Formats: sequence, C-alpha cells, structure tokens
Amino acid sequence: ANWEHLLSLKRQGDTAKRLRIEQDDTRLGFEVDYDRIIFSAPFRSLQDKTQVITDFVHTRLTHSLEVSVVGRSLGRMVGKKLLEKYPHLEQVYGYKFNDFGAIVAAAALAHDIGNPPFGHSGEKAIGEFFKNGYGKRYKDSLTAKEYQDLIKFEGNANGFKVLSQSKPGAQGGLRLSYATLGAFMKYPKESLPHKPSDHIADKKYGFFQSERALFEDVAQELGLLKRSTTDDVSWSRHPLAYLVEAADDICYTIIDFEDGINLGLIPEEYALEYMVKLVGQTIDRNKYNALQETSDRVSYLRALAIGTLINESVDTFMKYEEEILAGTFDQSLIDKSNYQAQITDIINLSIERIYNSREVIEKEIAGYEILSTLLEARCRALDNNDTHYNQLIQQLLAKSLYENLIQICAEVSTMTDGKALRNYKKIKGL
Amino acid sequence: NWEHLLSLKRQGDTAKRLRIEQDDTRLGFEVDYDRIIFSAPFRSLQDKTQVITDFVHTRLTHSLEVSVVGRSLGRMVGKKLLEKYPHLEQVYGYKFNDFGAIVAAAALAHDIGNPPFGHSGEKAIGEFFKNGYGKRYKDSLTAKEYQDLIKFEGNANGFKVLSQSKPGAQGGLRLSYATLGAFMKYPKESLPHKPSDHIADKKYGFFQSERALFEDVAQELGLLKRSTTDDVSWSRHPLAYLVEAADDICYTIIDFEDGINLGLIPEEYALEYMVKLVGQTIDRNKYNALQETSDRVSYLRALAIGTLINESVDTFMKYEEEILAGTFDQSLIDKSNYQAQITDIINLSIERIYNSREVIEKEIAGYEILSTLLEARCRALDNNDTHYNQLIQQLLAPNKSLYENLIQICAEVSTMTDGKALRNYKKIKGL
Amino acid sequence: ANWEHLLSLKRQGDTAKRLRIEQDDTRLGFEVDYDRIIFSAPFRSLQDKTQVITDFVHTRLTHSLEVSVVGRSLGRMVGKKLLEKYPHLEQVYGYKFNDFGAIVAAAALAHDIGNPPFGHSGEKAIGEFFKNGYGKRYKDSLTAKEYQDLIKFEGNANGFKVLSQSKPGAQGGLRLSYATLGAFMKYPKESLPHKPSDHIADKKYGFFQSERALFEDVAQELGLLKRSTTDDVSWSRHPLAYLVEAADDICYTIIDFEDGINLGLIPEEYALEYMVKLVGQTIDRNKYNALQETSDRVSYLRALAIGTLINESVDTFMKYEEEILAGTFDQSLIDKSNYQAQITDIINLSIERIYNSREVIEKEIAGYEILSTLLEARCRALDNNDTHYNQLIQQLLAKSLYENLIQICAEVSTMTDGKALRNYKKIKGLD
Ligand SMILES: [Mg+2]
Ligand SMILES: [Mg+2]
Ligand SMILES: [Mg+2]
Repeated sequence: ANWEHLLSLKRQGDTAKRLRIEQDDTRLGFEVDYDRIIFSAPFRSLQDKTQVITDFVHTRLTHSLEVSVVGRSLGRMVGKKLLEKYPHLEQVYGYKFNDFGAIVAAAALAHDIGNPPFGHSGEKAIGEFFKNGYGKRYKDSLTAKEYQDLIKFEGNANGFKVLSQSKPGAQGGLRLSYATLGAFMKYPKESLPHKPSDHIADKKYGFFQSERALFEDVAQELGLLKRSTTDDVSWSRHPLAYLVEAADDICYTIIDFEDGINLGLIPEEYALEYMVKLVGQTIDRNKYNALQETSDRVSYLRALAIGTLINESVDTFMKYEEEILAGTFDQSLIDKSNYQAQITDIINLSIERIYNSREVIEKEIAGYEILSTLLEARCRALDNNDTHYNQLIQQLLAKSLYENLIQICAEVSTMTDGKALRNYKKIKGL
Repeated sequence: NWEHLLSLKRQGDTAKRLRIEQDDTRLGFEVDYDRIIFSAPFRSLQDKTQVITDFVHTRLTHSLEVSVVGRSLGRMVGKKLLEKYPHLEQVYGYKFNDFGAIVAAAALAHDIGNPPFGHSGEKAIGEFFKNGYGKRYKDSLTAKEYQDLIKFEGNANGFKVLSQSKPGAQGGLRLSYATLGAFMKYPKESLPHKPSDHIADKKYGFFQSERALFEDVAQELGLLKRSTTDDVSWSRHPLAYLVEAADDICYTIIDFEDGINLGLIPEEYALEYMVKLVGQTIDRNKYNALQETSDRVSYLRALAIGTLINESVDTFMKYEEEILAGTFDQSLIDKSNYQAQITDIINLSIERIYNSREVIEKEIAGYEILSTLLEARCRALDNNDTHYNQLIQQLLAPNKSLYENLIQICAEVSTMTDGKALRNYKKIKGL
Repeated sequence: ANWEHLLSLKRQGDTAKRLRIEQDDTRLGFEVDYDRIIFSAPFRSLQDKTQVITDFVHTRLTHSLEVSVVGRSLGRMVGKKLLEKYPHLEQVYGYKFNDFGAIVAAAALAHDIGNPPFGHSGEKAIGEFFKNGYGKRYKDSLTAKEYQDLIKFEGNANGFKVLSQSKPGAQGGLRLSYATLGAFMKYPKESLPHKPSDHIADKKYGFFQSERALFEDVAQELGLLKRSTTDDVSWSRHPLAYLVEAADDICYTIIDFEDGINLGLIPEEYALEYMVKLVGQTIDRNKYNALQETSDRVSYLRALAIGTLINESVDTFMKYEEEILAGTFDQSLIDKSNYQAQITDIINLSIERIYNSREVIEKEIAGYEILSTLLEARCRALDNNDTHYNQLIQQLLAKSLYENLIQICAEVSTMTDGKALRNYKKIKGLD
C-alpha cells in the first residue's frame, strides 16, 4: 500500500482525478466531509438518540463530537510525523498535516451514525427477529451473505449505508472522500465468513451486500491490500482506521468512567485510584486539591488521561507504521498500551456498575419489544401490501426482496428513540 | 305515490295514521326528531370525535349541522312539491314543514350507528371476521349473514340502533316509516355486493336481523322493487336523495372549514377553492374586514352551503319524476354545476386531512382497539363458563342465535364512545 | 386426637422435644411466631399490596392485622374455656389461655401472605396460564398432582410455602411452631382429588407437592387424624384452624360491608337495616344518635357486630369441641351462626355492590394480562436460558422442572403491586 493512493480525494461518480495540489485550501475535500456530516439529517437525529443512560444530557451526539475532537488531534499528530517520514507526500503531492486530522475527525464524527437505538441490544433484537422471529421465513429466498446481513445486523455496516446511500437527486449519499470512507471502515469484510480469525478487523463486518460494489470501488481507488483467499471478499484496514478506532476506545473507556462517577453509579473514590497511573506525570495536585466539585475533579482527570492515551497511541502507530501499511498489524493500538491493566479495570468497573445496572437492563428489555414490533409491522406490510391496514402502516413508517429487507432494517435503525417509542405506541394504540 | 311515501306508521301499529287526523303540536315527523335528540345513542355522540380529535369537532355537531341543512332542503323541496301536487295538501293535509321534519330527523341520525375511527373502524371489524378470529364462524352462517360481518356497514348499524327491540322497549325509537325510508340510502341486503355502479348499490343499508323490519317499511311506503329474487332490494325513498345531499354538502364544505381552522389546510387556499361556489354572493369588502381566520372561513362556508342547497333543490325538482320512478341513477350532487370544484375540495381534504400523519396514527390505533374488543367479546361468547370470560361479560355486555349474538357484538362495539372503547381496551391489556 | 400434641412447640429440624412447662414465658414459642411474621419480608410487602378496592387506605396489611386481633380474642376465650374443660393441660403441662390466643393470632396474621395480587382472579390468572396459555406445554412433563398445583394454583398453599421455604442459610423458613402451622392449615389435603366431598375443609387444598413431605411432618407431630390412606393424603383439621377461619369470615363479612359504605358503593341507609339484629342487645342508642359522621356510626356498628359474632363463635366451638377433636364436624363455625340469614344478606350485597362493581372488574381483567405476561417471560427464559433476551429477563426478574415452575408461581405471587406493574411495563415497553 501507498499513502498517495490512501489519501484519495475521489468522490462517488467522479470521472477525473482530483489532485491534492489543485484543491482550494478554503474548500479542502477532507474538511468539507466534516461539514457535510455536521449538516446532515442523520447526524442531527443523534440529538434524540441516547447512550446507555437516559439522562437527557448524555447523547450519542456529544460522544460522536468528543470522539471527533480526539480523532482530529490524533490525525494531526500522526500526520505531522508521517510527513517527516515521507516528505514527498508534502513536497510533491501537496498534502499537509491538518489533512490527516480532517480525515480521522470526519470518520470519527460519523462512527455511530448508523447504530440502532438501545445499543448492542438493539442490534441483537434486529438479528433475533430474522434468526428466530417472523423474519426467519425469508431465509430460503436469500443468499447466505444476504441472510447473514440480517441475522447479524451490524450498526457499523449500516453507517456505511447511511453515509453513501443513493436516492433520486442524491447519488452517493453524502459523497464523502474515499480516504474518509476508508478511515471509516473498521471491518473491511462482508458478513461471511463469520469471525475467520481473532484479528480485530475480523470481529465484525463493515458493509452489507447492498454496499459491496461501492466499497469495492473505494478499496481499489485507495489501493487497500486484498486479504481473503476466496470469493468472500476482505481487505486489510486503511491505516487511518486505526486512529478512528483509538479515538473511540479512548473516549468510551475514560468518558464512560467519568459519566458513571458524575451519575453516582461509580463511587467517587474510584476515580483517583483507577487513573493515578494514567495521570501521574502530568497532574497538578495543588490544582486538583483546590477543585471543590466532584465533577470538576473527574473532568480534570479525564482530560489528563485522554492526553496521555492520545500521545501513547500516536507513538504506537508510528512504531508499527510499516506493519500497518502492509496489513500485518494484528491488534488495535490501545491493545499495545502500557496502561492495559488500568484500562481493563476501568472497563470492567463500567460494565458492572453502568452496563449491568438495573436501569440499563430495563431499557434494553423494552428496546427488544419496541424494535421487534416495528420490524414485524413493516415486514407484514411488505408481504401483504394490499390490505387497508398494511397501507396505513406504509404511510406511517415509510426493488429486490433483500433490498427491501435491508432498507427496512436501516430505517428502523436510524429512528430516534422518541420516534421508535411513539410509532410503537400507535401500533399498540396508546 | 307520495301519499304512501309520507307514511306516519310506527312499528306495531294495527290501524292507519291519517295525516289529516294528527295533532299539529304532536306531529309524528317532528316527534321523531325529538326522540332522537333525547336518545342515549345520539347523546353518546358527545364523546365521539371525527377523524381529527380537537375536542371541538364532534360527531354530535356534524350531525346537528347536517340536520339543519337537511331541514332547509326538505322545507324548500316540500313547498315546491305541494305546488306540483296540490292534492297532497288540500285532500291529505300535508304541509311543507312535514318534508323538512322527515329529512331533518333522518339526517340527524345518519352517523348514529357508525363505529369509531371512521372507515378504518368499519374495515377493522370486517377484517376480524374475514381473516381474524371471526373467520371460524363462516360455516355456521348463511352467505348473507357472514357478508354482514365481513363487510360490516355503519349505515346498516344505524338502522339497527334506531329500531332495535329490547325488553320494555319494542321497536327502538319507533320512528315514522317515512323517516326510516328517508334514512335508507342503500335499500338492499349485504348480498349481492355492488351489483351495479348505481349510487344505491355502492353499499347496503340493513343487516339480516333487520330484513323483516325493512320489508315492512318498504311495503308500507310502496317503494319500487329492484330485485325479484330472494336477494331483496328497492328503489330509494325520494327524500333519501335529500338526506344524502345534506351529508355530501356538509362533509365537503365543513371538512374544508375544519381543515383550515386546524392548520392542516393553508388559509391561502380558502378563496381559491371556494371562489366558484361563492363568487356571485360574497361581499368581498366584508370578507376583507373580518379579522379572524375562523370568521372568514365560516362566512365562505355559509355562502357555499347556501349555493349548494339552492342548486340541490332545483336538481331534485328537475329529476323528480325519474326519482319517483326509481330510474335516477346518481346522487343530486353528481349533477351539480360545481362538481369539478367539489371534487377539488374533497381531494384536497383527502390529501391534507384524511392522509395527515395524526389521522393515520389514530386509524392504526383504532384497528388494534377494535380488533381486541371483538376478540375479547367473541372468545367470551364461545366459552362463557371460564372466570375470565365471565368478567369480560360483566364489563362489556351486562344484562339468541349465533348470528344474532355476533351482530349484537358488532353493534355494541360500534356504538361505544371513544372514551369507553379506549379505556376498556386499556384494561383488557392492563394500561 | 389429643390437645397435648396439638399444642406442639416443635420447630422444623428440632432434635429434642420442647416442653411447655420449660419455656421462658418472656420468649414463648407461640408469641415469638407473631414477631417472626411481623418482621418478615413477605409480611412487610403487604404494605404495597392492595385489596379489591384501591383507595391506598384499604391494604391487605390492614386486613391481616385486624384478622389477627379478632383471632387473638377467639383463641383467648376458647383457650380459657378449654383449660376449664381439660384442667391437666395447665396443671401438668403448663399451658395458659394466652397460648391459644397466640397460636390463632399468628396463623390469622399470615393467612394472606401467599396470595397473588388481584384476589381470586389473580389465582385464576395463574391457573389459566398453565391450563390454556403458554404453560400448557408442560402438562406431559408433570405428574397429575404437580399439574393440578399449577392449573388450580392456590394462595393458601403458596402461603404455606412462604412460611416454610428452606433456602441456603435459612432452613425451615420463618420456623414457626407446629401448632401455628397446624392452625394455619384450613385445607389439610393435596391438590388431588379435587373436592372429594362438600366439607369446607375439602373445598380447596392447603399444600403444594413441593411442601407435602413437610406437612406430613407437621401432621405427624400434631397427631392430626388421617382422613384417607388412598395414597392421596389428607387429614382432619387442627381444631384451632376453625378459629382462624372464623376470624377471617367475621372480618371479611363485617369489614367489607363497612368499607363499601365509607366508599359510597353501599348507601349508608343499609347499615342499620342489615345489622340491627347483630348489634341490638349491646348497642347504646344514645351514643349512636349523637355520632355525627357516617364513618363513626358504621365503625361503631362494626365493633358491636364483630363482638357479637366473636362471642357466638366461641360458644359454637365449645358445643362442637369433641366432634372437632374427632374430625367429624363438617361445617364452619359461622355456618352454625344464628345470624346466618343476616350474614348472607350482608355478603350478597357486598358481592353485588363491591365485588361486581365496574372498578373491581376492571382491575381483575388487567391482572389477568399482567400475570400472564410475567409468567410467560419467566417460563420462556426457563426454556431457552441461552438467548440474550432471556438472560436480560433473568437479571431483571430472578432443580426439577416442577420445582422451577412452582417457584416461578410463588415469586410472581409475592411481588408487590409496584414491582409487578413496573416490571410488566418494562417487558412491554410502556413507561
Ligand atoms: Mg463510539
Ligand atoms: Mg356525515
Ligand atoms: Mg383474609
């Protein structure tokens, strides 16, 4: 692989090359990608989409924003070092350090844009509907990969669909730069085979069969290395996808901890105990001791721990840069961290006190009923579109059979929590 | 013969009632109106909304306004009929207000038997017996008995509500046969289904349980036969054309008025859609001086309804003999010089009101509510011994053949107020 | 049978006898039973468990307290008279009249501890679930008596399980005296055969198969008389169980009536008419006429009527004491009352005005849906414990197949109304 091609400014449908040296610096394709996501309806809808805890103040919008800020910093710091290592990228092709930050920031901003409501439970409810619920009746009319898309419905792949879906008058969706789409693709494989190895890039899949042809275009414009030895297609990650992943991992690990503490689920005394190693060399104890509010103290620790992990991730990336470029790096960047023990203790505490708290369990149980109900109504109307009731369902909630089912899943998944519950209540009469 | 069409007979009468022998302070046709006003089914329309639920758009007010428009149509046609057939007054004693009373009473009761949620409610009841739990009874019912259920009709349920016999109260409201005739827009049974494209064959007007009653009504009125087979059908009482025009006029103009007051229809469309109907009579300087939206559209509504009333009266008299002979194949409004404008109004209401998201949501919820109450009642009917089914009995139907039980369940579910249908549904589901 | 053995102080697991004369009277086994019930979690939970009416001021907790007070008087007066009849019980064995009050008071206090919410409809909802709902799939994997425990699930039998359930660290449950467990058992039989005779003691059953071995121990220690060795075990009632039953019958009859009057369902004018014979000989007419509030007048009549019925029950018990000791008394104490005519009229009106009131019917209909939903979720999670959904259900809501099913029924039954409604609403997605 080669950074000239990995940094492609191509947009869908382009007939001519886009030279980096010919970009208007006030209209740089990578920075335009950020703005197009910010102003898109799917991104705006994240305001009414909650994280694990429903407080009105912990939204999927804020997490996506904070992940993108951490990603911009990671891309900027790695970008400067890549241009020192590969100076022809600047001198000949015209690339600049902010370009790497723009790519990572845009891809990070949109990482959760396709996830269904209710978190991983939402994904499992959609899958269970097609594995064992009403939807399993379609198994014999779909390819193995088409059915695997449904029974293992993946929010990551739905995000790729959302970013690129074509509609009359809007071919290419948001038409993001191919480098940004490459940085977005954490799992560059189709739904089959399922988990062929223990590599992180193979734990899940990144595109539906409906988007296979699109990512094939992306994968070769970027010059990504083929990996699979079969008709089952798979590529090794765009190097910048490692930075998108590190930003999410850092923010999920540290900010969930901060949230659990501010919400009262995690006792405040655990903050210093679990983060002292991550913040020791940079913390100002007199500043810390002078802070009077709990929230101000843990946010201070949060900023210090994120700064530490950002710098360490940048160094880890450059240490393994050639292995990543060759598709031989077998781990995430955070897996190589010197703070793995502290990171694991933090994650396990968040699992026990937040993700397995009674309120979250209750929300996930209700999410199953809500999604299963919306999925059954749309699928029954698809099967019998002639009855008066199914026509009403058609107007309220809303090609080949597979295209209709994957579209139904994508639409149910991008519904706000408020719209999913409201439509659920009408289907039930409340 | 108009003399027979103006029958004052009430169900169970053993002797004739002559028009000339009536006390005019107690005229049978006017008593009919009063009996409807005080009836429990009519009062229940206070808690029944139309498709839009604003608390100030009830089926009660719609019914009132339809009866007012009907009285005017009947009065005006009545005066002209007594000019055409003077023996009706000089010999038989009929007066022009008699025709207004008959049309007014029948129009007042037009929506009395309709289920909640509009046409979706009728469709939900039908689907229950066609493809839901109720299909199990198909083989225990005649074709016409089953057709009553799978194509359950609010018009036919209204006839049942007006006439249903109960202990201590045989004959229901016991309205004059002229009023029941003016009420019957579809004087046929559920089968055969839509035998022609005649307006009177678009639906049916009585269930099998009321067939014998309407047979008595049609013979007394001297209605003309339309079938000579065991599938009975008759030509419409001429005054049923006026009941229908009152409904057509009010549904067209007042839905529009409501859509504008509710925000569903942009006010900027008001003049454009109504200009042909009000052009010659509108005082434009008065219209521009009115400061409230509700005042401007109620002025246009009054002008458009007055225009359509006057024209409908003239259409009725132009075709009176075809109507009296049962050869008129259309509605009065179908012959209107404003058919194109009426159609544009109705289509705009369909797009902006009936297909609005709030109306769609309510109809979807209605399907669940009604389907649930029907299944609860029908399972309780099939196994009345279980504790649960005894409670369902005490709750939904306190105090017969299989068909009579099923049609009664449909009639009772249909006449539930909005509040009681949703509340009972909530309990059977625990909300 | 013998009163020396019937008054056993044995607790589950004991290795040595407990002599009454050797008890510390500040720690008397029978009085300790009362305290153990008061402080137990199942008894505390009755604060959030409502009766038929839902006024927040009519709890199953208050009823249990008042029954235990009336039960203590019954036991005290019968105990004093029994020690007169059989003086050796005090002279040689050391028993005192308050011992009989304590036994009856503790058993009466715990009579409703195992009942599901929603009254007898609640028990019927659980049974219907296993008879015709999802639970019917287990029929062929259960013995006839195991399945009968489920389809005729009995709150009395669940109470016995609650008081005796052994769990790690707590063998014997609340570890109540065997005399108290004997007085608690109004139906000393298994679920099958169903109603072998018309005797009150055969109308229901008193222990599940899971607790059979245990009542066998209790019945053996108490010397209860065997009533069947047909492999279907049954015993004659502990004599004090008649007093526990009389306390519940007096309180339910008189206090349901008073509550209905205070709530408006029964017109106050019925109070004196139905109760004059029960209070006439002891009522102070001057006091009654001076009382100004309705609630004050009916509570005065209630105290008088309850006092009359307690004295009569004490006399009925002593008259039939030997027949009861011999297991040949075939009726309840209240069945022999001279006021049976007045008791019946009181009960019938309460049924008509309270138990068949629309509010109560509605609550019971919803209870069917709430209990069926909670039972189905638990049972699907039992059958497929591997799915992600069923593991979530397990973290939220929570041996042989039968032991798992009877435990699921016991846990759903002992839920407070608040957690049952909340968990049900979560399972259904409602707030
Ligand atoms: Mg994330
Ligand atoms: Mg109408
Ligand atoms: Mg009781």
